Amino acid sequence: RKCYQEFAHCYLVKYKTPQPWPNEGLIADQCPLPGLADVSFYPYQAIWDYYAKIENIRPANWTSSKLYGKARMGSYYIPKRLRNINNTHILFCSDVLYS
Amino acid sequence: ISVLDVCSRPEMVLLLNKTYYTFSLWEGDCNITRYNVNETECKDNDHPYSCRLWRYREGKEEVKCLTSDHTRCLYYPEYSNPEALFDFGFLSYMRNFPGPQCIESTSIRQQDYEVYSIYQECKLASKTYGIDSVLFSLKNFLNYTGKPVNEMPNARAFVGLIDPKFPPTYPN
Repeated sequence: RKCYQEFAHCYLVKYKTPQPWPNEGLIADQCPLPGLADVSFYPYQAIWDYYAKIENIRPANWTSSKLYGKARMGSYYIPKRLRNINNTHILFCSDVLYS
Repeated sequence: ISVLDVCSRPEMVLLLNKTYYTFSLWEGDCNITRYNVNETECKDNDHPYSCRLWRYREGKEEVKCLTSDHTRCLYYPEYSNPEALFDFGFLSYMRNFPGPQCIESTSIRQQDYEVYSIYQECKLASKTYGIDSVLFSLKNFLNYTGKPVNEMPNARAFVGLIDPKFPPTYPN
């Protein structure tokens, strides 16, 4: 009872050689986008936290390498914290991967 | 792991997927151009997006503004949106209308991993040690980064650890 109530779905996976994400900007449009309305027709997706929304007001000397990196405009940009070279183990407690 | 999962639980696909199968629908990629969409691979409906593309090429990154103030200035995207809509690729994924699409492969990870279950360790190590001590130490191990994994939502609960010790030593 105690072990199940605490750590029922907790697992730890371990590589053989540490290998992080090589790419900087993810290009994948399998699911819709918010558009401009606050309450979009589609439910709030988990990829919209990385969305590169189109901006209107920017200085003349603005560049696309300041914060969006090499990713194409309107694509999804991920931070460096998810691709550390020293990441060797992964821990997760969820049940969205069962058979 | 299915294709759609990458935008429902992005962290697990980013941290666990071995092959990067990116889905390209924009114009320019995979050797598809506006002047050869018909002759390259739908041969010949009832939908405006049949054999149609999503993101078009209008030019390059340019900034033009001569307004009174220099702060609020107009901007030109380098990959223009001819419709500014949001439900093109999602409907294209359901195979309802034809159109260009290209899947690209990129290997990142090999060397098949090893999986350990924390619950099994909790069950097995509790037959020889005080179960309260085991529970406390395992909870401390789960809080290695200072953020409890159980606290973070079920959908997106994935953390990376730099050579943690498993299992930790327990007090006498």
